Amino acid sequence: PLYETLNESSAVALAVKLGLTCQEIGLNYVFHIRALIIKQAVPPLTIDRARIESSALIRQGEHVPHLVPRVFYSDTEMAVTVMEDLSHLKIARKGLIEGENYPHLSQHIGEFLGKTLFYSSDYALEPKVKKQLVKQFTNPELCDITERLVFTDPFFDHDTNDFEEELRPFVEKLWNNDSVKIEAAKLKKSFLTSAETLIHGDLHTGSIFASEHETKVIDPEFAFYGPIGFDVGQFIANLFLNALSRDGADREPLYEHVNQVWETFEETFSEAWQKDSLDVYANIDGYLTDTLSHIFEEAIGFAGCELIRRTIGLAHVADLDTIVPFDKRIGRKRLALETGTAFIEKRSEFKTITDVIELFKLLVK
Amino acid sequence: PLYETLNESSAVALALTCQEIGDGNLNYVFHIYDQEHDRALIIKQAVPYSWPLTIDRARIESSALIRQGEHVPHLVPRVFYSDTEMAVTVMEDLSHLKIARKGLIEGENYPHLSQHIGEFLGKTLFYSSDYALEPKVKKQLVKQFTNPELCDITERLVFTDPFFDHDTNDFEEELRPFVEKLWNNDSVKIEAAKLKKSFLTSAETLIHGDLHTGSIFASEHETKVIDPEFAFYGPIGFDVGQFIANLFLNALSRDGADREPLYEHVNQVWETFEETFSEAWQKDSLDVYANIDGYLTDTLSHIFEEAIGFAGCELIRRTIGLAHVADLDTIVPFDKRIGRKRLALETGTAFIEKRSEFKTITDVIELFKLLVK
Repeated sequence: PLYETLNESSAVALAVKLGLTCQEIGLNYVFHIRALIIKQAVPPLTIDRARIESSALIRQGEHVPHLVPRVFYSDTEMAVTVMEDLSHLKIARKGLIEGENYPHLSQHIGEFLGKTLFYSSDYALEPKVKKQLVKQFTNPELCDITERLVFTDPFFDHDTNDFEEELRPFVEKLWNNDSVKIEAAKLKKSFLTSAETLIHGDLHTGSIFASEHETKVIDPEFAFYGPIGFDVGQFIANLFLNALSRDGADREPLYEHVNQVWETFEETFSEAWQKDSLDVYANIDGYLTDTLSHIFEEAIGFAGCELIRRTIGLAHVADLDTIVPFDKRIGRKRLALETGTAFIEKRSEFKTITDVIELFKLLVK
Repeated sequence: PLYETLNESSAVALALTCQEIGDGNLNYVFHIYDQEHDRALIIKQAVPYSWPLTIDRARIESSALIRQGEHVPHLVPRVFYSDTEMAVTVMEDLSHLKIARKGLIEGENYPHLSQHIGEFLGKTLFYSSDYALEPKVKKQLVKQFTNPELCDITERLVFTDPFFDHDTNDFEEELRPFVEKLWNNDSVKIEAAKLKKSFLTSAETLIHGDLHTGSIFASEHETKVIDPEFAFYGPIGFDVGQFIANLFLNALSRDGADREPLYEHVNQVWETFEETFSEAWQKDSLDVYANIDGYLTDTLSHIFEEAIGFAGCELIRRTIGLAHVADLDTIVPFDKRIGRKRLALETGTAFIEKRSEFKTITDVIELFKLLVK
């Protein structure tokens, strides 16, 4: 077997053996070594995610090379990906909580979303080509994490949930809500079955490096063929999660980001569709429009699952957990549950991104 | 390479007397009949040398038949042996039965056809879905049953070509005015496109993929579903819609009160499907959501809507596309044939456009009846 777990010394040796000072800065080792990053999966989760991540980064790079790190080398057996150093940037979630507003974040992520999502779909690819990519990017273990954490466990009294006792009354309201859970189920069924395009699968503010002028999407290890709306919904939900961690007028930049990411996505996806669709149906008046309306509806539903899941599930976000004082934290966490719920149940009622934003604003006053 | 094309002698050596009896031209079917006992056997083999198609479909077909046999062994031929590289499937002889399409055109009513097909549909469709399987297991089955070439046939012929002026279409000049009407109908074509997009993307369960009346052997008391070579992970409503559409295609070839058994079959197949799917759901779902009141109901409404849309595609596709059905082509006289073919286009279009408005299977039957008066 070719697999050996790396150390600072074997990492530098490998960088040299490929012709391209070391500190481990990381389930994953990250070796920072001009500069370079050598990422390695450690063996509970398969090391195959490293193959997915590298391949997904490379596919993303054909369309948006400026929005993802460049990959210099990958090895499936060693579960290694050698890539661009982005140390000089900050994780978007961390920056946002510190009060950075990143003026271009939404334009950049909108463009990422519109191009990555269009160009790996049946709209852009011969069906026989896409069917082979579905096989290639099948990702059963990482999908399992999402299927459980985003779509199932928050909605029942399951072991993996993690929430304050003061939140219990509002958590049990959700658990006892048949109609929202039926909707969560439909959304999970779409996640399980709708192999529409190659998605990132975990596009939150913690999977983005940012400065004032730059944006880079990282860690596409959850990538697989899933619904187009999913990456869009998770990103939007994480902007709303940051809004909830802020007060008053300080929220406005995040609402502007929600608006702008949808707008840029819709326009980027639309330009790509007009220019590069292989589909004889693509040019029929109203088909692109109805396609977008369905992406929009799903995205809002997936945003609501992400709002709820991050509040009471196993994997929390720092936006909510670091809110002080404690009583303010409980209140804002109740609102994340309630807005997430409204998003899920009302997803088909919204006509524009502005309606989504205005409903959110109303609820969180 | 192990592949060698069989002949009558080769086939007996592998497995008395042997006759090649293949219906199409893409497959050999060797019937082997013995006289120690009056026992018999079928050796099917894919021929490479027609739509150009690889011989891999033989692997899909045998695998699909074996999977179906786990849940409905009484509704599919038994498989005794299969070989991927030889593209061979050795299976149960069903020569004593009649192709259902042929029998229906002859005026056979097959009282149990819909009961049996409904059960086939409910069990095959449920037990290969995420409702019944661990998602990690189902995901490996999606890979195993990936069927790009046969899917491409359907994507073109069912979902695309009839709706534009494409070279695969085949229709009488008398039909042209009504055909051009369809091509110019933006709103129905947008709906066909959505249905196609579900076909391309909704990997919900292992489907048969070509479940028409020509893919069924029948007698008064027996029904067997054959030729699952188009099988892949696709939308649950697809097999349901194709079958139903082919019942309606037969009703169109009939006159007056003779149509009633076919209408009863449409009613019964939906009802048995829904019942069967529902019983399987109750007893064998792995999903924590499965018993929340209204979830099975909404899931069925979606299956139903898609089924009716796919039925409409099939109604249109069989009328003006590359692959016709004997129900309509053998209608006499010629003027009556043109009239009934116009109606298949019209009912197919209505099904597609109105699919979300129907509440029950009887709504669909009653609309069809009105349109075909």
